[PDB]
Amino acid sequence: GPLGSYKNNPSLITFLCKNCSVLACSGEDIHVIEKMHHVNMTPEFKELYIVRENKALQKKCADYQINGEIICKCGQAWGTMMVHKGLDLPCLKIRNFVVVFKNNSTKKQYKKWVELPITFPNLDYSECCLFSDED
Ligand SMILES: [Zn+2]
Repeated sequence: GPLGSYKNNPSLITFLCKNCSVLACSGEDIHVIEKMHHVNMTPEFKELYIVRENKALQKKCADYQINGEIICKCGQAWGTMMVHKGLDLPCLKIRNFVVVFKNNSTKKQYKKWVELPITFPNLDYSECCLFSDED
C-alpha cells in the first residue's frame, strides 16, 4: 500500500525519458532560476544527454546562446542547451520527460514543470560572478 505522508518532495519523484524512460535526473537533483527558467545543473547528466549540431534551435542574435537541442540516448529532445557567457545550463522539458513517484508505485506524465505540484529549490547561477570574464 501507500502508507505515505507527503508527495511534495522532489526526492520521491524523478525525471525520465518520454521516448524511453531512463532516469536522467531527480527533482531534488535539479535547480530553479527565478522560478521562471528550469536549468539542470547536473554534470553527470552531461553523460545522459547528447547535443546535435543544429542551428534550427540556437540563434545568434540573442542573449542566451544555445548549442543546439539536447536529446536522450534514443534521441528524444530532452530540451535545449542554453549558454550564458559560456555557461552550461541544460533546459529540459517535462513535455519530453516523465515523473515517477516513489511514495507510490505510479507514473505521472506532465508537460511543464509548472504542472509539477512538487515544490522545487531556488538556485541563482548569477550568484557567482567570478568566472565573469567577458563584457
Ligand atoms: Zn530514450
